[PDB]
Amino acid sequence: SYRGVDLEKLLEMSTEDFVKLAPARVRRRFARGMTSKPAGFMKKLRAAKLAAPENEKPAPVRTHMRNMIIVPEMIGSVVGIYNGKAFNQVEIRPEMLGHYLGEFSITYTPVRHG
Amino acid sequence: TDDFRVLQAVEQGSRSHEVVPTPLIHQISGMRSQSGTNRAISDLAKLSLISKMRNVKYDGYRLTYNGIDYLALKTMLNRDTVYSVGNTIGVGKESDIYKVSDKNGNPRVMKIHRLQGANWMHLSRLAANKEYQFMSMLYSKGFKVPEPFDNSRHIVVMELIEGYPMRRLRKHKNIPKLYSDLMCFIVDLANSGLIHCDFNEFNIMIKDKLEDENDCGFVVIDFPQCISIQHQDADYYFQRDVDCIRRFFKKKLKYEPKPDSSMLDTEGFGD
Amino acid sequence: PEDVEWFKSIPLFTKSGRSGFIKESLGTHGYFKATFDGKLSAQDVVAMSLYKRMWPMPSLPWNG
Amino acid sequence: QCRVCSSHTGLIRKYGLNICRQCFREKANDIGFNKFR
Amino acid sequence: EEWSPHVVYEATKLFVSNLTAKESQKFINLILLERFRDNIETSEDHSLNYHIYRAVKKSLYKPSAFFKGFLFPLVETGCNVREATIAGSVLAKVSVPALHSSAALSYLLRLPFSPPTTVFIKILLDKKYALPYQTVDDC
RNA sequence: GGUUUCAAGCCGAUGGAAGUUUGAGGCAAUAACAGGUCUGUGAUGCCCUUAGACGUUCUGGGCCGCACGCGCGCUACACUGACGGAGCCAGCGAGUCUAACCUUGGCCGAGAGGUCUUGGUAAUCUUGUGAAACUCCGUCGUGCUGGGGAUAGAGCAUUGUAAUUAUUGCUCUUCAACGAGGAAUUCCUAGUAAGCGCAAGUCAUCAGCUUGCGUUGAUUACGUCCCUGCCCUUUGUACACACCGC
RNA sequence: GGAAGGGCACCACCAGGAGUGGAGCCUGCGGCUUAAUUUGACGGGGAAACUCACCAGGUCCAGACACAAUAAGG
Repeated sequence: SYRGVDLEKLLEMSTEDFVKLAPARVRRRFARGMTSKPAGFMKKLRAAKLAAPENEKPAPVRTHMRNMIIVPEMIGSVVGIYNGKAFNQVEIRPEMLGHYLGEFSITYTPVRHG
Repeated sequence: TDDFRVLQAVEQGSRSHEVVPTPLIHQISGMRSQSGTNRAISDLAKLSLISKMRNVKYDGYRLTYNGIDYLALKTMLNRDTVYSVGNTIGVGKESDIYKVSDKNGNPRVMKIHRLQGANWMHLSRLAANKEYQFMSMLYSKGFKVPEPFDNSRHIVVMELIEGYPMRRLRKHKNIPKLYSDLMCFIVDLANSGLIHCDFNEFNIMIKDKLEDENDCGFVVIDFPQCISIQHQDADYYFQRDVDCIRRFFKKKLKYEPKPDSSMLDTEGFGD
Repeated sequence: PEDVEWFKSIPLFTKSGRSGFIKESLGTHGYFKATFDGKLSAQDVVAMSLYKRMWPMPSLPWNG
Repeated sequence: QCRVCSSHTGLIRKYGLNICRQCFREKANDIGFNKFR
Repeated sequence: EEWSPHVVYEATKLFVSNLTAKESQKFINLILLERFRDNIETSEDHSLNYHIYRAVKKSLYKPSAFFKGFLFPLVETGCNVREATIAGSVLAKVSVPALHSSAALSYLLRLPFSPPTTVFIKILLDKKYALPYQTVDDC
């Protein structure tokens, strides 16, 4: 549940209704605007979702736009997020809504002292 | 071997006179031609290992702090010591403390001393020798203290010890025995004939072995503050040690003494 | 770049005889950033020398 | 950003005149801020 | 004259690769020449940026437009030596048809003498094209 | 009036706005700077002459990462104090055009903020910048407390295309070390220190960054070369390079 | 010449005042780590883009003139 809402009811929501259920950061992000190129990226994303076999994982789509709000349109896709060097493929969950894509890809090696 | 031997020779070409001219470093080395001596002195000067003092009609060569420690490293190549150099933990007043390692791979501690022309070097040498002999006296009496490896003329190389100061130590379980320890150890100091006036929180270092066997020790580093009991002001020095222990154990460990602490007149029937 | 990295102990000599030592490979194409003696022009050769141990070879009689 | 002689080092970025402190003391005798006290 | 040299470069590519020989003559003579002389004239070291150099390079694709628009009133307005080196490297790098190079040399030999004009004539003599005999007689 | 060959001068006191050269800084001539370039000119010397990116881009991560060391600052360890009210005291600045600067006022919102305008290109409006510290009265009652505010959670707004490793602002909650601090270290003689905030540059948003401004306003010297050094000199001198053991 | 004598200074001492080093945190350097933690000894070096000088990649655009071929049905 994102606001106490069932999952499949969330899935078929538009972007703007998810802004109607969003926190202040997501609302003010979408209220200023969005670039035209992620629309074609979402068309490629849904085409690769249409290239998915039944009862399995979809085609992983590689992504650079780390600042994009995970809208419930993209729940279930296997996405390889680019950390600055490499792509990391994670299945988008309903637990991942409202987040940037940058929150799910570590961009550096850990520092080991002791 | 050979270049280090000739650098040892011009090290031995320092304990002859004052600020050494060019032909003495030519001839004390006793090398073949102008090549080896002049290109070696230029390699010294470009690495700031030597300097030129041109006092009228008189060239001379001024050794700074740089071009000494190699020889000490050579002196420590002789005595099985350090191979790799450099990790800064603590820049003190009369020494600079580094974390180093041997050929064997164990990390050690390199205290270089910087206390020119002869006197900076020589007083660093006297400081290193004096601290090495004081460390020898403490380990010969049996004081728990870091074990010295060597004193490479003015750079003291010793062991590393896994400890952390008492300011970040909340408490232990055996607090009254720790108070009896930090009373009886100053009693042992007065029985040595000395009083370490800076017996503060940052001095006392505790190694921590286990939590069941309780077989641990202590490390006390108060070297330019130890004062013999015969001096003018040792009474309240001893009392400052005792009372800093007591005020720390009242403030931090919340422990008050049930036995009365030792005075100087108590410890006058000691050593 | 590993050519520059793993070979650091071997000293740099310039073809003009100027010594030096590497810092690292500035480029990933092995273009490297080095500290030298002096103000070189772009005309000299930064160089290293590596040595293979050679061994003598047999002999046989020769009857004309 | 230095828009005069590509001299970003020490811009005086105040008021958009944008001269470096080297060339600001070159052109110091053209504006009028001079030595009084 | 308030554009960037990237904008002048792209607009010169657009307005030489599309406009005709007289039209890009007017473009280069009005817009490129005055912005050119104001970039070099109003500067204290009297040099030029790299993208105006690329603009003058791309302006030579129609050679009638280049020589009738750029070079011919510039030397009559005062040509200095950075303009000489930059537009001579322009005049050297792009392959020009021989007739308008010949008309350019016939122009530049007639001018009041200047070492910039000497650099331009030196670049036009680095071509060794099939010159008409009038261009040879002007030499 | 002392002191001084009773000279150029110094010191104590009186009158004086000002009596230590009333105090600070810029200015030359002579004797050192390869000190830092000019995108300079010269059939200059010289590795290539270009598949190199040196030029361009376009994305996403950095420049912030953490056993630790060297250092400066902010905030505290409270009752000469924190909270709740009231009084409401300055000055230096700074402000918009062929743009969105400084904003007064009025309504909405707990606030952040938002709306609607208006004034000022400026000793005019912001502005009397009703700043902070301060003054008074109540709550607290010495209890890591009602001192502290680090850390963390939740949302809400603002600038920015993009706020994620939170730009920042607002609300509630979570309330850590820290009971005047070692070896050692810095600066300083009157509106100076110290405490305080404000303004201007960094400013698309914020300072704990730098500079000027004003409010309140100590203690204690006005002595010294004893430490720290810095010089200035005087000259005992080079053993003018000697012997050796080694 | 390692003689002694003066300045004359709170980057020196005495009379002190505020302090730092003690706690937490901001910020600069070193070290470690990395793919890069760009680079100097405040660099007007305040800071997601730029500034960026560093990485993971993806790319344009090179190279003049001469000269042998190739031609407007290409």
